[PDB]
Amino acid sequence: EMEINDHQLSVAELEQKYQTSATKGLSASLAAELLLRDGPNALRPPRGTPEYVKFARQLAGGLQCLMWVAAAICLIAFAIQASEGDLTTDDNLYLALALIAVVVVTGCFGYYQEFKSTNIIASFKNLVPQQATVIRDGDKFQINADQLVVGDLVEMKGGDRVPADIRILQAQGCKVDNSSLTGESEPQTRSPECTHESPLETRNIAFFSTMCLEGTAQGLVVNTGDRTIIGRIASLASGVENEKTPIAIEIEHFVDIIAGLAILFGATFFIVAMCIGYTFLRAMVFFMAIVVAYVPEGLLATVTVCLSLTAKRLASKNCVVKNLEAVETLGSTSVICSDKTGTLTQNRMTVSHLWFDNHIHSADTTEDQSGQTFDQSSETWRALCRVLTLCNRAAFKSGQDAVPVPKRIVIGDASETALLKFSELTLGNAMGYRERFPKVCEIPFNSTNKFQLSIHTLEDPRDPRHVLVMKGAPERVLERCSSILIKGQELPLDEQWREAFQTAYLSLGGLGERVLGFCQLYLSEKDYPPGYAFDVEAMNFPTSGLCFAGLVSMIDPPRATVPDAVLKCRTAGIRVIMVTGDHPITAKAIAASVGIISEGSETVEDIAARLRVPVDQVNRKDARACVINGMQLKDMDPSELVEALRTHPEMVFARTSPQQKLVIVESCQRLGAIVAVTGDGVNDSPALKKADIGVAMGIAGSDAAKNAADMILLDDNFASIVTGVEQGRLIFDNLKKSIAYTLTKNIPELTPYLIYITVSVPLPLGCITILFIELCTDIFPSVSLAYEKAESDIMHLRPRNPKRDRLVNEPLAAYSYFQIGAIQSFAGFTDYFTAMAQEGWFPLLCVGLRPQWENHHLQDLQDSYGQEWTFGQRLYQQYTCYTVFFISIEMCQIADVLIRKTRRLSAFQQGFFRNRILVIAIVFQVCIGCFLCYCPGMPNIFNFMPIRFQWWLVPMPFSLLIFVYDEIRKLGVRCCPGSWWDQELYY
Amino acid sequence: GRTLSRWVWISLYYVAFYVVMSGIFALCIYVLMRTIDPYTPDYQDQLKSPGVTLRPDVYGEKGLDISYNVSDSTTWAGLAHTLHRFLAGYSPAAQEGSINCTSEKYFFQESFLAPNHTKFSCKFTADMLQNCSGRPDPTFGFAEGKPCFIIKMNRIVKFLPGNSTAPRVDCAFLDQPRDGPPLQVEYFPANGTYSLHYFPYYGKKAQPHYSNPLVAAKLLNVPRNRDVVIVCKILAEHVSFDNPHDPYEGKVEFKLKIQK
Ligand SMILES: COCCO[C@@H]1c2ccn3c(C)c(C)nc3c2N[C@H](c2ccccc2)[C@H]1O
Ligand SMILES: *[C@@H]1O[C@H](CO)[C@@H](O)[C@H](O)[C@H]1NC(C)=O
Ligand SMILES: *[C@@H]1O[C@H](CO)[C@@H](O)[C@H](O)[C@H]1NC(C)=O
Ligand SMILES: *[C@@H]1O[C@H](CO)[C@@H](O)[C@H](O)[C@H]1NC(C)=O
Ligand SMILES: [Mg+2]
Ligand SMILES: [Rb+]
Ligand SMILES: [Rb+]
Repeated sequence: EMEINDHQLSVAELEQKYQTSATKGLSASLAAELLLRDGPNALRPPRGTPEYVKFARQLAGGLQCLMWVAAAICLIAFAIQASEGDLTTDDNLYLALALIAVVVVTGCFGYYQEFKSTNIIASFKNLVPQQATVIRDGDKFQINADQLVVGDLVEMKGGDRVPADIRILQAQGCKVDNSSLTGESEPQTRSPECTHESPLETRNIAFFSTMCLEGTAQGLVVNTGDRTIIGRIASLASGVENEKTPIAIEIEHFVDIIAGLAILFGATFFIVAMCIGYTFLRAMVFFMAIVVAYVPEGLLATVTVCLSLTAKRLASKNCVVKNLEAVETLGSTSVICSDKTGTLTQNRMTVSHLWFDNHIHSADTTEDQSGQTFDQSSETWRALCRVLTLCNRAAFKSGQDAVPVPKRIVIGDASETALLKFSELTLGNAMGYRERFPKVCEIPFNSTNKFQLSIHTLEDPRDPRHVLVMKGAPERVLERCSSILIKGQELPLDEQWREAFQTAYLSLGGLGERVLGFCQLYLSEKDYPPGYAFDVEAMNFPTSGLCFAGLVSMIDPPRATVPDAVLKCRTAGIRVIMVTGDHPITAKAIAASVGIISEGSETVEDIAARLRVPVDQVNRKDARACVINGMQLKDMDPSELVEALRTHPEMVFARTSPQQKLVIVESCQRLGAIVAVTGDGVNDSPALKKADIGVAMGIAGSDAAKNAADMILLDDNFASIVTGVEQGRLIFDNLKKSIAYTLTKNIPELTPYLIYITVSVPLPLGCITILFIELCTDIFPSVSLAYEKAESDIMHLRPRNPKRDRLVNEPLAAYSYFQIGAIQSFAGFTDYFTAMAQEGWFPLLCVGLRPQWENHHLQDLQDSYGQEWTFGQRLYQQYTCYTVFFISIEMCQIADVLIRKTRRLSAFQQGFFRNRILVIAIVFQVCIGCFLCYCPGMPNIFNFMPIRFQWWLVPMPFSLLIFVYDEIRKLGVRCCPGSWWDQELYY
Repeated sequence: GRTLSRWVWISLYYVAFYVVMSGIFALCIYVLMRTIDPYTPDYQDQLKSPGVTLRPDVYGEKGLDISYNVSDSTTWAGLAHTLHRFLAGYSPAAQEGSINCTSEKYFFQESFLAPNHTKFSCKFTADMLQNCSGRPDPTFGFAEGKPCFIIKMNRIVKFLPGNSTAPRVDCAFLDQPRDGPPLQVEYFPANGTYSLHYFPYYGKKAQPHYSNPLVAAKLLNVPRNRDVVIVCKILAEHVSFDNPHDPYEGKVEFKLKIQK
C-alpha cells in the first residue's frame, strides 16, 4: 500500500507526504483528523460473530443432516398417512419431534462448550491498553498506542513495546525483538539507514507488535492498524479457510453407509410391498418407515459426550480446546510442523555456557531448573560470579518474589537481563548482594571506549582498597587484560592463553551464542584510597592490565519438556518437521538439541564438508536431514517439494515467510497426511488455521495465533501434546467400540416391523418403545466405553492410515448389523411367540392375523383357544409383545456392551470389572428397565406394562451366546492371526 | 468389494450363520408349542372381565351408529340380512353337534365324553327369542319401529360370572330423564338372562361345536326422528361394566336414530 517506498525516501520527502515534522511531530488538530480518517491504530477483530448464528452452525453436520432428513420424512409420511385415514396417533410426531430434539440439545451443549473455552482464554489475556510516547507540536507526552495516526512522531525505550509500523530517523544502538513477525531469536538491530529494499528485512522499520530490547530510537509512523505488517498477516490468516476435522470426515463416511443401507432396504422392501398387494401410497410409507428406522436417534448425543469427556481430560492438564472435534485430531495426526522461536525454544536469552579454569561449563538452561548446573566450587567461580553480578545495571521489577525467576520482568538490556536472572538463581538475592559493594564510578557501554566499567568499594573495612569490574566483547576486553585467574592463582597472560582463549571464543561462537568477556582488577588502597575521585574524561584509573575473569555465553534455549516430547512423538510414528523464519544455522542447532534431527545424521551440506567433496557430487539419498531456507524454497516447484519432502525424513525449513509455512502444510495435506502445527507468533496464524489442528501457546502465543488455533496450551507446557494423542488415539478406538454398540440395536427394532409387513403378524414392537431404548436406556452404557483402557500399547502404533483404518467399515457394520442384530432379532421373536402362545395365540395363527388385530370393529376376535378378545384387550397384548421385545433387547445389550469392552483381547484377560463406570451404567439400564415395566399407570402413559418373571429369562441364553460367539471370534483372532479370520471377523 | 472367490465363501458364512440361528429358533418354537396345554390358556392376563358385542354391528365413525328409515326398506334390509346370516349357525340343522342343556347351573365337565375325545356343548337356537328369531318377523322388528338388537358376551376358558343368579342384560339410555320416559325393552328370553349351564367355556378344541348364548333387546319406547344413545349393561357380580380404557367391558353403547 504505502510502505514499499516509505523507508527509501529522504526525510524531506516524508514530512511532505505526511505533512509532519521529523523533529516536532504532527499538529494536534491534524493528528486528530487523521484518527477519524484511518480509524484507531488497532486490529479489526473477527467482526462477523452474531451470538445467535453461532448456534445455527452447531445444528449442521453429517449426523444432523441425516437426522433432519429422517425427521422430515416422518412428517411427509404422517401427512401421507393422515390423508389416507389413520386415527390420531402421533408416533410420527413423537419420533420426528424427538429426532430434532437431540439435534437442538446437542447444539446447545456444544454452543456452551465453546463459549466457556473462549471465555477462559479471555481470562488469560493482558487487558491494559499499551502506551506510546508521542511528540506532537514539539511536546513529548505519552498516550495509548491505539491513538497513533499515520505520520506521527514517536519515541522508544528499552522495554517499550513498538506502538506501530515506524520508519527510523535516529537510533542510539536500539535493538528490537522480531520473534513474532520473523523466526529470528537473535535481537535485530535498527538503524536509520536503508539496509534492504524489502521492508521485512531492512533495519529502518520497526514493526507493530515488536519489543524494543535495548537502546532508544525515534521515527515516523508509516502505517497503522490493519495496514501494518502485522495487520496484513492477520488479513491473510483470516482469508485462509480451515479444512474439516478428520473426526467429522469419518462420521460423514458412515452416514453415507447408513443411507446406502437405508435406501436399499427401503427400496427392496418397498418393491416387495407392491408384490404382496399394498397401496402405492402405503407401501411408500413403509419404505419411509425403514429409512427412519435406520437412523440412530441417540448416536449424535452419545458421540458428543464421548468427546466432552476427553476435552475434560485435556482441560484438566491445562490443555484447552475450542471445538470438541479437535479433541480427537492429535491421535490421528501424522505430521507436526513446529515454529521454533517461542514454541520450541523459550524465546528468552539465557546463559548456556561459561569458560573459567580453562574449561567450558554448561549451565542449566531449563526454566523449572530441572537440568544440570555446572561446577560451582572453584575460587575462580566465586570471582567470576561476582563480576557478572556487580557489572550489571539491570533490575527486577517491584514485587515479583513469588513468580519464578525465568518469568520475571526485568528493567534492563537483553544481555544484562539474562546475566541478572543467572546470578539471582545461582546466588539468590543478587541485587541485594550487589548493594553491599557501593558504586563510586561507572561508564555504560560506549562506541569509543567499547566496554562497560564500574569501580566499587568492598564489603568490609578490613579491605580498604577498591575493585574495578569490566565486561564487553571478549576480544576487546582481552587487549586490556594482563593476567588470568586459574585454579586459585593469577597467572600471566602469556601466548599459551591467548591462543587457548580465542579457541573457546570461537568455539562458542559457532553455536550461534552471544558471548561476553569479563575482567577485574583490585585498586591499591595506597594509590587509590577511600574517597578517591575517579575522573572519566582523563582516565586516572587502570583501563589496562586487568585480570581476565572468564567467559559467559548466552543463547535462546529450548523449553524444558520439549526435547523429550518430540522424541515421544517420533516413536509414535509421527513425522515431525520444523518450519521457522530464523536463520538456518540457529534453526538446525535447535533441531538437534530437541530431537528433530537424530544423533548422527547429516544434511547434504554436512557430507560435502566431511568427505571434502563438492556438494554436487554428494549423493542425495544418503542424507537423512536437510534444511531448506526460504530463498531456496521459492525457486522450487511442488513436484520438487514432494521429491525432497519424502527423500530426507528429518526436514527443516528456515527463513520462511508466513505463506511459505502455509504452502508446506498444503503440500503435506495434498499428499494425504493430516498436519498439526504448533506456534506462538502471528507468522504462524495463517498456517495454524489451514492445519487439521492448530496448537497455540497459552502465554507466549500472539493473539492472531491464539485466535486462529483449535487448541491452547494454557501453561505453555509443550509436553501436553504427547498426552493429546493418546487421549485422541484412545477415543478413536473407544468410539468404534461404542458406535458399533448402538448400531447393532437398530436391526432388532426394524426386523419385527418388516415381518409385521411381510407376514402381517400383530405389531411386535412399538414406535415409542424404540425411543426409550435409543434415547433413554442405552445412552448411559454407550458412553461408558469411552472409559476403556488401551488394548495395545496405543502410543507405539503408527498413525492410522486415513483410507484403510476407519471409524466404521464394511467388516465392522456388516458384522454388527447382520450377525449380532440377527441373533438379537431371534431373541425378540422367540420372546414374541411365547408371549403370544402363553397368552393364547399360537405361532401359525399370528401369520396374516394382523388385519383383524388392528380392526377397530372386530371386538370378539377368536384366539387359538377360541376365546374372544375386545380390541382394547388385545391392544394390551400388543403392548405386552412391545415390552417383551423391548426387554429381549436389553438382556442382549448387557452382553453387547461387555463384548464391546475390547476389540481383540478376551474379557477374562483384562477382567470384567475394569470399567467401574460401565457397570454402574449397566445397573441403571435394568433399574429403569424394571421401572418402565412395573410402574403403576405407565400401561397408558406409554406402551409399557409389567411382564411376569418368566419372559425375563427367555432371551438370557442369547445374551450368553453372543458373549461366547465374539469371545471365540476375538479369542480366535488374538491367538491366531488367521489369513481368513483377521481380515473378515475383525472390526 | 471382496474377491470373487471369497465373495461366495463369505456368502456361505452368512448363509451358514443364518441357518444355524433359524434352526435354533425352530427348536425353540416347537418346544414352545409343546410347553402349552391344548385345552386351557396359560395366563390370560387381560381377560379379567369379558367383553360384549352387538348385532347388527354397524359403525360410522366413533363406533356403532345405526340410523334407518322404516318406510325405506333399503335402509334396514342389510341389517336383518346380517342378522339372518349371523343366525345361520343358530339353526337346528347346523347346531346338531350339541346337546339338550337343561341343567340350569354350571356345566362342570371333569372328563371328555364325545366323539374323538371331544366334550359336550350346549345348544342355543334362533327360536330362543320368540319375536327376534326371524319368524314371524324377518325384519327383526325394524319395520315396526321396534328393532331387535341381539347381545352376546365373549367366551373365556373356565370363567364363572357368579353363583347367585343368571346374568341379565339391562338396556337403557344415557339418561335423558325429564323430556320423555325411560327406555322400555322386552328381552328374549324374558328378564334378559343367560342360562348358567352355558358356563364355563373349555376351549374350541374341547368343544368344537360350541356356540354363545344370546339375548335380544326389542326396543319399544324409542321415539322416531331423534338421535338417541342406548347402553346395554350386563349385571352380575364377576363382571365389571365400566372400564375407561375399554368401553366394551361388560357393556355396549351405540347410536340409534329411527326415522319415519
Ligand atoms: C405405532 O402405532 C402406529 C404405527 O407407527 C408406525 C411404526 C410402528 C412401529 N415401528 C417400528 C417397530 C419401527 C422400527 N418403525 C415403526 C413405525 N414407523 C412408522 C413411521 C412413521 C413415520 C415415518 C416412518 C415410519 C410409524 O407410523
Ligand atoms: C330338548 O329338551 C327340551 C326340554 O324337554 C324340549 O323342549 C326340546 O323339544 C328338546 N329337543 C329335542 C331335539 O329333543
Ligand atoms: C311377542 O310375540 C307375541 C306372539 O306373537 C306377541 O303377542 C307379543 O306382542 C310380541 N311382543 C312384542 C314386544 O311385540
Ligand atoms: C323415509 O322415506 C320416505 C320414502 O323414501 C320419505 O318420504 C321420508 O321423507 C323419509 N323420512 C325422512 C325422515 O327423511
Ligand atoms: Mg514465533
Ligand atoms: Rb430407529
Ligand atoms: Rb484449523
